[PDB]
Amino acid sequence: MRTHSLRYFRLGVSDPIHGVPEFISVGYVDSHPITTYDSVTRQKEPRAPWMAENLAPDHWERYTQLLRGWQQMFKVELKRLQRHYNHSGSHTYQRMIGCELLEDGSTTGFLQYAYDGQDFLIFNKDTLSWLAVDNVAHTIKQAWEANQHELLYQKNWLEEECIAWLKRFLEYGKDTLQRTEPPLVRVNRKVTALFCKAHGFYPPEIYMTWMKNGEEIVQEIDYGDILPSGDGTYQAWASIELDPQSSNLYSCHVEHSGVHMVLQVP
Amino acid sequence: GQNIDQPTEMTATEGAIVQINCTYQTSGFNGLFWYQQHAGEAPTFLSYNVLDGLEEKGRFSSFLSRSKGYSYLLLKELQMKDSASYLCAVKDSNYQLIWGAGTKLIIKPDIQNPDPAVYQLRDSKSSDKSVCLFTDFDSQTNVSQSKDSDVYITDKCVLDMRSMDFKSNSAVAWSNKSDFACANAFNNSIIPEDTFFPSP
Amino acid sequence: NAGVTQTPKFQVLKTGQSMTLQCAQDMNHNSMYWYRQDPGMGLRLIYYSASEGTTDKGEVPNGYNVSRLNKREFSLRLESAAPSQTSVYFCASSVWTGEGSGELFFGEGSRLTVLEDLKNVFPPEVAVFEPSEAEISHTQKATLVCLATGFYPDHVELSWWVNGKEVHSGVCTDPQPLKEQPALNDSRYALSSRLRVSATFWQNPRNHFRCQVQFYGLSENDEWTQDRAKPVTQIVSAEAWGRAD
Amino acid sequence: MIQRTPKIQVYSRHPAENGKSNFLNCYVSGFHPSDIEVDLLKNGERIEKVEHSDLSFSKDWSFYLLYYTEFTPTEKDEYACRVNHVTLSQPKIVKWDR
Ligand code: NA
Repeated sequence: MRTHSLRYFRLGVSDPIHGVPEFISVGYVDSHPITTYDSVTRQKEPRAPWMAENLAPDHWERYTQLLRGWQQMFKVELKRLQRHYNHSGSHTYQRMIGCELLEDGSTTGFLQYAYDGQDFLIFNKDTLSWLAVDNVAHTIKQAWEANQHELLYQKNWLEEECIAWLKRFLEYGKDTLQRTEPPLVRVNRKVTALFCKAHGFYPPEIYMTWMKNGEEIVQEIDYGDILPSGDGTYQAWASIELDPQSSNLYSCHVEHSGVHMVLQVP
Repeated sequence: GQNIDQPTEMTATEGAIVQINCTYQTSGFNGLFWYQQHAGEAPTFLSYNVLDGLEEKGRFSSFLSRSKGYSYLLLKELQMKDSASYLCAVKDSNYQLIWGAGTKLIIKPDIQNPDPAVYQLRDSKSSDKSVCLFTDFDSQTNVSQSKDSDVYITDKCVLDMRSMDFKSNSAVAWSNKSDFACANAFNNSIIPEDTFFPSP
Repeated sequence: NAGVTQTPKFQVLKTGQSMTLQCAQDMNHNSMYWYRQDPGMGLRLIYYSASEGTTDKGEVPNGYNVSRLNKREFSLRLESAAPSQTSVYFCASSVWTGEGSGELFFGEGSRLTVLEDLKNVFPPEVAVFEPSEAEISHTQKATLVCLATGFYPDHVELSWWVNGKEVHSGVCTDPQPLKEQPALNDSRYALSSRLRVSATFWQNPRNHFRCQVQFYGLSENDEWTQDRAKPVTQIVSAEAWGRAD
Repeated sequence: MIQRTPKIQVYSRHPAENGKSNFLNCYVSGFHPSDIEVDLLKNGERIEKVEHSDLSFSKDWSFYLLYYTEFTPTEKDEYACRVNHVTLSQPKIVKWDR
């Protein structure tokens, strides 16, 4: 199949405004949220129907208990960081863990943390070590690496457990995750630029580009973002500016899910 | 569904090497623990393995093969104090511990100078029991339970006289029957040929 | 400090009686567990508490309830004791749960026996037997034997005291008690222990030996209706003096 | 502390055609921290029945959201998205341009 990824996020806020949760945890398969938990509901809930239909209530009961424990642990870790940064006010602590099963069968795994939305600690499961960005992170790094068993544990989880969960979730939601809706592609003009617009496609992974007389023009092209249309499909665009003094053969190229497409502007 | 298996009991000799096996079938794997539990006491943590290979820690080493679903706890240079139950436990995909029933490790002491004998202890004025002591035999000797309902025979027990650096096996038999005699108390056991029976 | 502290160490219960097992940990741990250990099977989780302020059922929650009173304490409640709840109960704690490689720290354990009727609870009869003169002359050592017999349930602690101080060197006590009638299901128990000393130590006439058995039985609130004495928690002992003879 | 200002993009679910029912989207992404207020506007007035996705997380630690409402585009009606954030001294309005 195509490349797929599973990743879990945590967010902790030290002094949140009234109502806003102190802790939020969301999991994703590719772009799809699958799980959610926060300090307000204190329940772990599915965020995809195919997760709700395939995981029995004892699963959500168990992970509700785990997330309540991890919520308290995250609060303690954020308290430690902010005191050691000597920081006042509200600050954020984030975590991301997960893995990719690539098309060719190889795998990747990652685990990292952020403070105030910037890299803080990054795990290297091949050297079994943490990369620290400053001296507050360095202190944490020393503590986490003194426990060699915890490093081995995370390496095993990234390389074995994460990949096995992902394969399981891929089967559950295969009607969603493994489908293909090809893009509808058009070109129009909007001093003057050609816009190549695609929409109605899934998966969101798409490559659009312009070529001039057969050569690519990377430095001259404006790339739009891949945006959700709201119905489970996506849209994207790419524009290029027209030479008013000399004609050229411009063509839009779109690659999506193994099919290549060319729109030559006449 | 989820299953862990280890032998019920193992017997080895003092100073030898023993390898305690643990196989597991689980949905997911987040590590394997070994715990030691002395009789009547709490389990205490021994080792943890989550990747493949062999970890050393004093006289104990623990091995793990994730593909075979197999671990062993290796005890070298066995001492009497290693007599305990050894519990293996596996953390599954939801971080829940599945526990083995445990392996009871029995250690036979190395008796330097066997002197097997059956002694009659002195009567107590406060008891109608006659008491016999089978003692100082080599560790290969087994003590059978009594086959007479009014005769009671305990299993063998290893005592250590620390000051004299001396170990000995012993078993006790008693009864209040009139025809009870230490010459015949351990008749249902296979006892050494040279067992000393002092005169009545 | 102390680690994991659970109480009581032993308890006899009548069917239908209530009981609370206490457990405290002073290691600043977040996760606490209640296990039961039964012969021939692995530890089974009853209830657990991943962190302060949350609890959930384990593998065998029926007949039990728990309360995570605070970060330190996690109590186990038997509201209506049943014979199947006769077991050894262990409380444990860990720093976190789901933090991968963290191990469990166990308490000393609580031995529970639930009986339909208390009329088969008996304290031990305890007697000491002095060394054989044949042993002394043949080995230059002297083995005393202590016999605690006829007790039920198996809630006993045996110790030797030489000249007023408890001793451990030269002592072997049966690791498991003997069923006096192995067929009967509620058979009374027997337990033996030896203390071996040098002949010279035994032949000192001012050396005093005592075997003592702490029995955990009934308490003030347990109703007693039998003709014999109420089998309360008590210490039963027997003594012997050295023989210069 | 590096605070990151929202990127705001307003667009229709389908290529818009006057008189044909559609969905107006406001996708707000790349901001940090996570507190944010978003409104859809019709001729300057706030639209009452407006939906939005749950707060979402990007691997560069920023956040994103999709606000949307059903609508029928006409020649006369101008649509906009108005966003406020800690990085914005005053709300930023972005007009729907088709
Ligand atoms: Na219950």
